[PDB]
Amino acid sequence: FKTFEWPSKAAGLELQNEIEQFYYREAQLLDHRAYEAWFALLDKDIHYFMPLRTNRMIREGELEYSGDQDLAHFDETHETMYGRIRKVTSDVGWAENPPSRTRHLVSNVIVKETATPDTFEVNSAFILYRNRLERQVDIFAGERRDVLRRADNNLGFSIAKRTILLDASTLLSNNLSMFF
Amino acid sequence: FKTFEWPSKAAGLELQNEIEQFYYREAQLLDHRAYEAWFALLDKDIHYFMPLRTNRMIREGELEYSGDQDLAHFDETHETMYGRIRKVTSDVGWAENPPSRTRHLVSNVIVKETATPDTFEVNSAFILYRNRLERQVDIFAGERRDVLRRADNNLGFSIAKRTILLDASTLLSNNLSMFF
Amino acid sequence: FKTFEWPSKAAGLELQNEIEQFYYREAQLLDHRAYEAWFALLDKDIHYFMPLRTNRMIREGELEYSGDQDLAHFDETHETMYGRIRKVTSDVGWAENPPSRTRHLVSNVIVKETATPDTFEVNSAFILYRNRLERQVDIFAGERRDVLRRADNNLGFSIAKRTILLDASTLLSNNLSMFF
Amino acid sequence: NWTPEAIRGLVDQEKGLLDPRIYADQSLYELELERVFGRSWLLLGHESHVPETGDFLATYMGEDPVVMVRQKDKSIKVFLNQCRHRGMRICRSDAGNAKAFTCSYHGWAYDIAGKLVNVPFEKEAFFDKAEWGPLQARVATYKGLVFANWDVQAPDLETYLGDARPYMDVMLDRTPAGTVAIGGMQKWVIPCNWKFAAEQFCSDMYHAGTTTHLSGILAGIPPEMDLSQAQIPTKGNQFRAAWGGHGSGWYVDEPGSLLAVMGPKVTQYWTEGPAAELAEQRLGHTGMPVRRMVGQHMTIFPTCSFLPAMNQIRVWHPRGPNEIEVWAFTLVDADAPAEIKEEYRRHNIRNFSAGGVFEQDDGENWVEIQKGLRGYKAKSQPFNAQMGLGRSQTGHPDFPGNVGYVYAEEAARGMYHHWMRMMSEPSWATLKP
Amino acid sequence: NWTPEAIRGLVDQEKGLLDPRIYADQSLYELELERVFGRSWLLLGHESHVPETGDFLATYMGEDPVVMVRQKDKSIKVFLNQCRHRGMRICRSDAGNAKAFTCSYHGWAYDIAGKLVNVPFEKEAFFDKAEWGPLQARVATYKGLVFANWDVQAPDLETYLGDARPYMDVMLDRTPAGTVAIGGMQKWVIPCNWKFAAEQFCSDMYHAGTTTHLSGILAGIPPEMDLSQAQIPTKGNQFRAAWGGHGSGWYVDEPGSLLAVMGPKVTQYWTEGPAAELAEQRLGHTGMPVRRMVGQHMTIFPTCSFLPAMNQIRVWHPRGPNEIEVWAFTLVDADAPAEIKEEYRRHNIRNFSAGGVFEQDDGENWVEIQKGLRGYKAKSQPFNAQMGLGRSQTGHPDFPGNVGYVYAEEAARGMYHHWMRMMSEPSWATLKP
Amino acid sequence: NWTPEAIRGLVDQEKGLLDPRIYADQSLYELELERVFGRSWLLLGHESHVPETGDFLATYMGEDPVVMVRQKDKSIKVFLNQCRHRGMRICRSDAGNAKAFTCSYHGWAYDIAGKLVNVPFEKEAFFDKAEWGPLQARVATYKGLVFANWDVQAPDLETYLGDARPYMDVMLDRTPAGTVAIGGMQKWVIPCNWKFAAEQFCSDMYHAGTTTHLSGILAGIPPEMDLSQAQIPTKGNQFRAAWGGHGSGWYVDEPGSLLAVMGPKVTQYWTEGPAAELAEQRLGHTGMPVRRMVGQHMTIFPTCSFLPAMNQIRVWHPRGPNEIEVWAFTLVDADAPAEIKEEYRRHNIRNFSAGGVFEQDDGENWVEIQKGLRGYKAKSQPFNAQMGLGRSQTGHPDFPGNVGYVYAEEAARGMYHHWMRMMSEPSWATLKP
Ligand code: FES
Ligand code: FES
Ligand code: FES
Ligand SMILES: [Fe+2]
Ligand SMILES: [Fe+2]
Ligand SMILES: [Fe+2]
Repeated sequence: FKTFEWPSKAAGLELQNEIEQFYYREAQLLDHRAYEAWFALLDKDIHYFMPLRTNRMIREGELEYSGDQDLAHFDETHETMYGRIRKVTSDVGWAENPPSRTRHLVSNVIVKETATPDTFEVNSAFILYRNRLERQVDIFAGERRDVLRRADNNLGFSIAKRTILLDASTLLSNNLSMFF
Repeated sequence: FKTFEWPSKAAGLELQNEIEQFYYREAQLLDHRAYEAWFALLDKDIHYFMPLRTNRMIREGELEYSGDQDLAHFDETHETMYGRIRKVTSDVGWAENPPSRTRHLVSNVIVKETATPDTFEVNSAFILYRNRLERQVDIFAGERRDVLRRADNNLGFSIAKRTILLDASTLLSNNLSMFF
Repeated sequence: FKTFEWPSKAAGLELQNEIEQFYYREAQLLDHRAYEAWFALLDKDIHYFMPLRTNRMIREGELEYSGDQDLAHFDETHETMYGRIRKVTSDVGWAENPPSRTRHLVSNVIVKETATPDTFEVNSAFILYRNRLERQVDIFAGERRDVLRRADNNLGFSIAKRTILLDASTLLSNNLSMFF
Repeated sequence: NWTPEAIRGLVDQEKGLLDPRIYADQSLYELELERVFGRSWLLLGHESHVPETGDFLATYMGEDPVVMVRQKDKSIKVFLNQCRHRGMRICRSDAGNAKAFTCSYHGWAYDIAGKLVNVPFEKEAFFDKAEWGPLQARVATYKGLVFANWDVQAPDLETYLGDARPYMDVMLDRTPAGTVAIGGMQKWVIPCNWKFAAEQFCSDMYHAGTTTHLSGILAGIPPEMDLSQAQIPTKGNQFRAAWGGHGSGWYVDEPGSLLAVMGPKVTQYWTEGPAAELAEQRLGHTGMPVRRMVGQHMTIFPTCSFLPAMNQIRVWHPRGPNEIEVWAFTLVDADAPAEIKEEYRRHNIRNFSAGGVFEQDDGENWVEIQKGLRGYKAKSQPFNAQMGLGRSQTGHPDFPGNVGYVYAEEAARGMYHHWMRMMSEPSWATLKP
Repeated sequence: NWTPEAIRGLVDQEKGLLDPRIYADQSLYELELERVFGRSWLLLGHESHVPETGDFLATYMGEDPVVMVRQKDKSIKVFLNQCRHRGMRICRSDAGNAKAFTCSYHGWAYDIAGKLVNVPFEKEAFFDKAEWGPLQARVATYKGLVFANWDVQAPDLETYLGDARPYMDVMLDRTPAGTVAIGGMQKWVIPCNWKFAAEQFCSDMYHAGTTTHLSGILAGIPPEMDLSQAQIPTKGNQFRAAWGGHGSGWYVDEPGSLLAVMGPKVTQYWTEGPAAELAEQRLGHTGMPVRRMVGQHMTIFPTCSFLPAMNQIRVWHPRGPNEIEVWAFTLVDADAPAEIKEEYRRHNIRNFSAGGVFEQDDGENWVEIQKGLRGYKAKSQPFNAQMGLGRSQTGHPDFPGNVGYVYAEEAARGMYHHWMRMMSEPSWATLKP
Repeated sequence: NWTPEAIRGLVDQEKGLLDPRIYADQSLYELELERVFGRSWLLLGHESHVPETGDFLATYMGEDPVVMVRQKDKSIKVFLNQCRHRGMRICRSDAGNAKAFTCSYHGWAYDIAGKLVNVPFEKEAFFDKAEWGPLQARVATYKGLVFANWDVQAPDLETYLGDARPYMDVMLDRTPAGTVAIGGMQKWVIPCNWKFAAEQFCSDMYHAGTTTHLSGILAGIPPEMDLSQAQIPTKGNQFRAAWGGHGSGWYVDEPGSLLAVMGPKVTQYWTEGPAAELAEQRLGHTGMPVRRMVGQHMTIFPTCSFLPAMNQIRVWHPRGPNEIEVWAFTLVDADAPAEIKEEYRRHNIRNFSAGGVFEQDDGENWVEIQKGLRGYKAKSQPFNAQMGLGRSQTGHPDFPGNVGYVYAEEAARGMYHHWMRMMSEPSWATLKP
């Protein structure tokens, strides 16, 4: 995953605002525990993916990320995501009951048009702030690489692919009870 | 406090830019300790509100925030706020002399109109990095729910009502001598 | 350094977007270790500056930042910056071999036109999240006061001058191996 | 390995020396949990925090997580928030109302009293449930306030409180209906030893009436009125308990600082009114003029502090020798007018919240003191606590108890003395009044 | 200090009591590093993690960093990841291939064997190069799995594993081609004692069958199913090692979980088919019906824990009494099709990684236990490890060794006793296997 | 609770061995604050940091906060930044100019002399103002550098330095005006023991001669030429202090490294010209080729470290065994050209600031060493300190004292030997220079 291959001519102002506003809305759903409303944004062919990251010398830098054959923090299609949603809304889902208090701050949004109409490759940075129970604080940073489509829904777009690049090798948090 | 009810049709580019830039300038005044100037933005009928937030089971999910009839971190008006200004600008206000080094990173600005002309319901997420004295570092993340009016000042707007929803049950910092 | 004296009339939408998109791209080069390409963005008359920041009483508040006759965390010209680029890409540069995991979250972009066309004064806030090796996490926050020239290239602009006001006195990180 | 001979050489009420090692040393705190917090009466909150049956409040007794929960028979029972199978927290929310309690690890079920009632697959895999529930504490109530104690042979609250009792009724016993708590519990973390907090609300008016709260009073007074009328108080009286280390300080006659803290409307309900004169008959026999009491602080040993004039209540949870959590709520008389109760809510936020114009200064003070105590030569020489020494009469013709001048430290020398006793004396056979 | 008498009192497998200080005490953890971690066999990975020459993997033994590196003569040498000049880390990256190792501080060069082979400016300084290489650990491989021990006086891997070996074979030697590690090593941090983790994969199936993983099973079962169905496993067995504190628990003939957790393709592969016939044939000398065992867990004392059926393996690296690092990876049979291997990759990411549907809840529990053990009265009374007390018999005609019921704290007591033995008996003849 | 016999076992200068626990042990660290920092000569800064009357600089002596303040009589007084009443930090800002020091807690007024001048309500409560002020340290200067000690039984600064003085004068005594400090103190936190830092500047030229700074040299050399063509110096020497454990290393004649660090214009100033010549006239009593001294490192035990030719000076403030704070500034000749002063500013920032191209690789190494030292076996075997053992003589025609080879651990051994001597021997009578 090298530098995101952004388009020469930048996305239109209206399109920029649209996708930025999409992300803001999506963050509001997740920060207020609207997991049902959030799940609807995911297409059937969704690939939710958070790869592993390692420490390598520059000699062997291309080994930093885990491949398709390798393991990951997340490798989800539609049904397995659905499985996680039933868990987080469940009364017996202890990891998030009582629920956490999260904040998904989004910026650095870069938009790339594609061959398929109403479809975009989107790069965006984030800092996820998670506060849990009495005193627990986990701060995450990283980027998101999405393939987004225009949608009938209330947020404007639907998600077809999402790759989360997390700026961490060893996870400092005790769990990933949250969605990126 | 539920998901911010955003309008189906997003606010115009011109408007979205004005309010964002307003918050940026707002953050500038606070991060450079221009307090007397920041206070001038607050209208007479101001309500600066930061309720307590407790850990609840999903079953008692609605009972998370402290009501308008309970104790809170902030529940201020125009008078009381000027008191805090006279404290923060004072030479004998030890909690802020030596002063802090705060940073308001502002994003997730969602804009919504109302019935009253030139009055907007603004939602925005933030991260506040407070660095104090030698080694003290306190990181805050929450969201702001404002009621802003158009005013004839240097920033373009004025604040009529503000609610801060900090993602914290127990405050990890020792104080809140800063402004959100 | 006073409050950034912003223009009464805010910048145009095209320009505001382009300058934002410039930083979002800049961040991408830095966060994917494309240093040589990032270096190609700096002009020959570059002034890369980051003053020391001290704790002072309000009475002595004007001696908070270190001047031109004083030491700094960074005080660089073109040739000095190239040396750093030569080190950071070298294998014998142990501070960044293995390289760190960084994230430049950019926000609060405020634009000011100057006497010269194609040249701009830019205010912006940032949070830099640096993760290193197994468990090392340094979190920085501050503002970037730039001077950007329009350039006919992949990013649209070039850095003429840059001053990073960092919200710290004593640095909590062991080093500053990353770029700002 | 601290011996009684060595512990006694840390506190001297006769001279006024205080060895700084008491706020810093790791071992002394680990002994504090056993010798002080394991056998003292600790404030858990108010009765109105658990008005109905089943209501609970997850709080702390030192570092022991505890569950205060009202019963079927209008009594209050308290127990350790620890499942006795593998240590899992039973009640996992801050406060609410449950029919029962269930472990989220292996599923041991407990009834509202803390009695163990069901262990899954018992007849299949297993022992006696009766003696395997969470450890119950002694629970006592002093007109609203709920206290708890682990030690079965420690004195009952009434005795432990001692001669200070009338002083507590200043905030508490004012009406037949008693007081009620305003909703919400303010919680924040100050990096310092608890003993600084307890000592402040015990005998430390000297900080408020000098420098600490110069900006605090600047916020209260009207925009026109600078620090000119705010009149800086001068008169006041300081109480020291006969036994317990409990202390209290209050300004006398001069109503300067109170008008700034609580405003005009609150002061009318406290000094000149139908309820203000009612206390001077309800507590007239306690030998106290309540109408003269304007601005007050009081510490109940070990970690209970309250400001009667402003009705602020707080419990200092110890969190290692170098840190404390701060839990706080406010009380109001149950039958008082709403607009007096509203001015009580707003101002206690304004002054005494985490971001309160008063508490901001106290924290930053305590932050620096603890930080300095990392160094060697900063723990070498004793602190000065000689203020008001040999200036406390045991029979003052205005207030009962060991009373002297307001800017003194006799109540402070009392607090460290009982502390020294509780740390050096292992048995209640000698420690009791 | 903790004498042998004091250490022996901590664990009592007679009454089935555990003194809660063991999980929290700082002084015991330091002796744990000496007595337990400084002379136990410790998992470091798989042969396929370091397949070709010069392939290395920087892992840990307790809190000592180590390098596991393949030699030219196809041996795997393990040494201390510490330079002996001034303690700098020789190998500074997580994994890869090395022609030679070189120290970054003063340029001391090392061969892949670990030996010091080049010191710059040697003649203007000096001592022998052969003597001054980093400490060497004993290496022993049980079909792919690479263990390490520091003690030359410690027993060999076989005697250490003992009668537990058959349960390791269920996962490992199912095919003559052996097993292979799936690329990727997952690392995350939990604030709790390592013993909680070590016990749960040893004895605790109880947590899975009860409250902890109700929501975890819910995530796996069809959208046309709710927890009432999910087919809930009831009976089963639990193994306790003759020596070494190696425990294992498994369900028999109750597929409910093995389906829900791992999908239909894995379940059919593990229980049915010509691929599984080979497994029952090769391991048909132990007498076990391995094609009927539906989901299994096992811990090799101290920190090697794995789940045979799901093929989830993990090493708990300790980081003080209050914290652990979890390193997790997964194995597949090297001679398995494209689909089954993909299901094994996918389903372990979904369930047992840091954001896995099972793993999340275990962490939430363990975090809260350690928080409560900060309390004083929370360590004064013992916990209850009595489940299945006096129930396990060695004369079970299906599974060899000491075997009781699935829900028992029998293996737990075996794990805690062996820990207590290792902590109290300094010699290895007194600690006779 | 260490015995001198055990403490002497930590350092053996004869065999050249160091037990790693010296950098990690908490118990040893606490005694260090007493036995070392509480009686060693500690750098607080320079005269030019406080030029005018009333000017102050808040700094550290170990973990004790101190106030270096210029007096009315052009003298400097140093007192503990802890208030004697209840421990508040008296001086709250880094630097500035004060007319009087008020204490923020209870308002204990002090004058710039450190004396207790006014107490609010002193006439009321009452103990005398004289001996109840912040603990005063002894203040002695060495031609610009202000050093400070706590105990009167410690040697005077001049004798304490001993035969190390000639090598300090290479940086300091170059002109009849004194060296001025460039504004700004750089400050950053490194998670490691101070002994690694102090030792490196004492003896360790080896690291700069080897791998550590390969990339750092690469940054200052002309953009065309790289490391191969560059120049790797070898010729130089090493000094060991008779008493004190001080040490210094230098290169002979070779500009390569100094030209890479300081650039062309600075190399000129240090090797040729009127200002360079005047240095070879003022240092006439020493009898050293001071202009042939190109690139140098020096440590004044325990924590004062400077690099003469590049004029980089730094103090290591200890923060537990696992952390230090680095406080760095720069010096230059007062009557030097503004072009040379800017050059010295530019290249010091470039190399030695928190983001300096040298300092970066220093931190990377130390962080790892301390991390390694968390492990048990990582402290089981001693470290090698046998470099240069038995090559030092006292009859060196060029440099006076115990002079050996540039790449040696003689000064390091001297430093760790002296450390061991101070920890064990409690009395200055045996410790005497
Ligand atoms: S710990 Fe409560 S049931 Fe296992
Ligand atoms: S530490 Fe490895 S050579 Fe110095
Ligand atoms: S501590 Fe300085 S006066 Fe209270
Ligand atoms: Fe106060
Ligand atoms: Fe589990
Ligand atoms: Fe170096």
